[PDB]
Amino acid sequence: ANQIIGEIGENEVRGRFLTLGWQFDGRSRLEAGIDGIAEVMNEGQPMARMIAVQIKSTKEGKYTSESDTSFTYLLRTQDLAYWRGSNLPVIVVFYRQSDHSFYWKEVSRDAGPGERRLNIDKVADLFNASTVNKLAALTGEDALINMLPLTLPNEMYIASTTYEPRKAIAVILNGDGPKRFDWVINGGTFWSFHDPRTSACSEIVDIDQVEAINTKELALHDDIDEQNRFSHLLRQTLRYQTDSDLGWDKDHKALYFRAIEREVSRNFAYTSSKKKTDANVVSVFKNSKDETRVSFVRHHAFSPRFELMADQWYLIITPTYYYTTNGYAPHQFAAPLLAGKKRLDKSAALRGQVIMWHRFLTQSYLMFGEPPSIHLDVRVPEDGWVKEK
Amino acid sequence: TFETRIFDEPELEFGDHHHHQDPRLGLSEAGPLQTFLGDVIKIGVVGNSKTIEDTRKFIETVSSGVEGKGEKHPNMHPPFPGLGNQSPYRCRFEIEDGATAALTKSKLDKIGKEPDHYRAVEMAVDEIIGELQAMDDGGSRPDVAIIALPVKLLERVWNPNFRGMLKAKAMGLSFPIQIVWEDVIDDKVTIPQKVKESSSRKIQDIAGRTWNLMTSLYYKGSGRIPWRRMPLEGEFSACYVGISFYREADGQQLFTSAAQMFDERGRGFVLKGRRARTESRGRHPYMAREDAKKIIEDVLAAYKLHHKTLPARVFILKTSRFKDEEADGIIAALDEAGTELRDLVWVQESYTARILRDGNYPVLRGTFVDLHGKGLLYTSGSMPYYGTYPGKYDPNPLLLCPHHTSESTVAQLAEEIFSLTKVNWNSTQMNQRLPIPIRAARKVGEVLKYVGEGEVISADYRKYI
DNA sequence: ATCGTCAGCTGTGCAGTA
RNA sequence: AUACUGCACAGCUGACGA
Ligand SMILES: [Mg+2]
Repeated sequence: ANQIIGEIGENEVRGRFLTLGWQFDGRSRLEAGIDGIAEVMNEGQPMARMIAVQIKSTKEGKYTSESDTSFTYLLRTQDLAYWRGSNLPVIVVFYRQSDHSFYWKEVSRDAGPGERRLNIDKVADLFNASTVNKLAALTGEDALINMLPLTLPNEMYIASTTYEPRKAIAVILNGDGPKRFDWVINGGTFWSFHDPRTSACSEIVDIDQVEAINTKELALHDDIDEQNRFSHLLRQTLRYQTDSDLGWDKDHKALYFRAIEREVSRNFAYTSSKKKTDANVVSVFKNSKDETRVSFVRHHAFSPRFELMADQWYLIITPTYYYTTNGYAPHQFAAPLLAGKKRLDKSAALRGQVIMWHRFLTQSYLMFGEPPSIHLDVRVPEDGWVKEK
Repeated sequence: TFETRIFDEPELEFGDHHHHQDPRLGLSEAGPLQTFLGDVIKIGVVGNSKTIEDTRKFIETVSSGVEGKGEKHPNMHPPFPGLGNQSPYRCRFEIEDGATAALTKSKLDKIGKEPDHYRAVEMAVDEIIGELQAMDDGGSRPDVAIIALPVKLLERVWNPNFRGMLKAKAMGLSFPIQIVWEDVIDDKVTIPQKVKESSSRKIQDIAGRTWNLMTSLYYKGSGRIPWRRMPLEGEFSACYVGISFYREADGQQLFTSAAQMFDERGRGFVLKGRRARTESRGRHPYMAREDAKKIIEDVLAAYKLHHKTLPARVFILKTSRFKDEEADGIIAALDEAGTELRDLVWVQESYTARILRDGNYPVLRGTFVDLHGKGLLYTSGSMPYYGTYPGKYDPNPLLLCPHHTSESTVAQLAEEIFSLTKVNWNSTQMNQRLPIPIRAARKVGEVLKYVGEGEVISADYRKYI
């Protein structure tokens, strides 16, 4: 049924030629390439000046890049070699039945290597009485990384092996009392950031036999197991640094904020120099239009990870949430709540969490530095898309 | 400190020496890379009578005039040109009346009433394969069969995997098959979901399923490839291997799977699996020194059968590290045969570090950050061409760790892996995350686990996609 | 023999692309 | 299973000690 629309397009092109009057003529059945030959009459007294016409007719649909002012078309490099050897001008005519649209373009037959991708713009390329003499004329921004550098105390004590099992000291009332830095690994030596004579043996079962001294070389060791033990040391040091402020969620390996005798937030946030300080860290919610039925809570949390790189110990922070019931009593189920909270979020609502966690984590023992910054050459456009995400 | 790079989007090569970056637009104005000699591709249908009828209706409606979705993002929801004069494939799809098989209603009730889980799936697969074999043995042979699954069989079977068990027994046929649910071909019907009951499932609009299904049908029926990655000028000849791992069918063991890929002498591409199973060695996701050599020998033997000479470069991608032994075997085979240039890269989607920038939208697709010898590559995120970020939370980056026996720097490896993302013939999307060889390896190992002992394995990729 | 620390892989299911 | 992305759970591996 495409033969009928080709015939209709050819007849309409011939009619458009004959309306102003140029003596168009069709061709036979085995035509290949040129679809017609046209003359220039010039208001009677015709003159032998012919042009070749190739017709592209369509029924419906849209062009490739129809932007209400222009579109584009691509040639097949066989018709190009065909049309570039003619001894007489060539013209391509586009016809559309749906809106009765006529357009025309000229194939450049004077350059060297050919050029495809005709850019057909409307108005200026209308095949009507407006353009006839022209037709007869030729006859960096910046970003930051999630990691946080660390610096350690210059001395630490590696001696005074306890010769006691690691669980017994914990279940002894000395263990479940004051400072719980009674950490020994695989029955190994008791090494810690504070001396046992003032920290452990005061409140933890140990032996007063030695003073110990280290230049923190233990921080870097070729063996994987000692690096893992050092990571355990760093994790327990971080847990000791935040007594009575946050708690440990073991099933998610996270540090969650605690309701200190009151079940609302603390709003510490970050000073941000001239800016202010607000962060709704702890929040409760209701359901079924009643505040008595407490639904859940929204403790903020972050998963920490210690990594060794460039002979430095970096901390990787993964923000997340913890849901309990009533307060300081864990929820029996939060399967869809975390996913639903994660689903409605943004990248803008994640950088601020990292910044506020960094500002809380240092200042008000291990110091925490500032995250590194990187420079990006090509900027995101970000213009005209102020919606969605 | 932490020098960064931003790569441009790679361009795929279409037919008639034309190149673009959008598979939808590049097909609609230049045609496929390899043109079919002939006008007709024949399609056969197996299933219920209603599914056969609405499959015919869907084919006719898609061929006539179907159109896109919305006026926002015109480069992301394009209209389908139709299978008429200006079809993107320059060919036609027809269904013959003799290649249609109907499953009787007096047997689906027999499937549904059985109180055992394995047997019903087994006999439904037996019925489908029996009808397909009967069609294949005759003189009404199609080029690609469509298995339209009715809702009554879907409720019993979906609520042992069915797709793997069906595609494992359909390996001896001469044509590939395509599974279509009742939701895609015929509208106004919704399938209830799994254990989260009374929620059902949601699908795309009419103009995305059409593009994906028509591209898959053309590739499965004709055998020619629609598009390929454009080579640069001055590169060395190379061959790509991809290795994955997969558990047993019901027990606790771990086998390995591999896929191979290279470039043709003219204008083409070669993407195959293998013709043998790689047996078991325990429950660790790691190869041995004997199973790593044979894959390299097969990869090098496949190249010399086509180009009459060995390649100058071998590229290996893996998900589970190269400790000491697999690398030893690969290096031993590579220096044994002929090859000077080598690359061994471990990819992982398990790192926790991200990149946070000001604004609202996330970082651009193709951003690369160098952490010493490792590369953080973002093959996901915002795209200027689409006009937005197609996602919900945030991009998940890939961590690239090359082995200590490698030649190229990590930036060139990152560029090469970023280039090999849009060569997935299953989909026409632009937001792919994983490179093609590992995706092919996972797709092969998805169905290689339901093939019994002593059965046949096909190396054609049309039986896995 | 089960339980703690470290890091990692594969399998299954749901929501939404804007 | 027309597709891709994001998330949530369970299981299994190696290295280290009672
Ligand atoms: Mg598919």
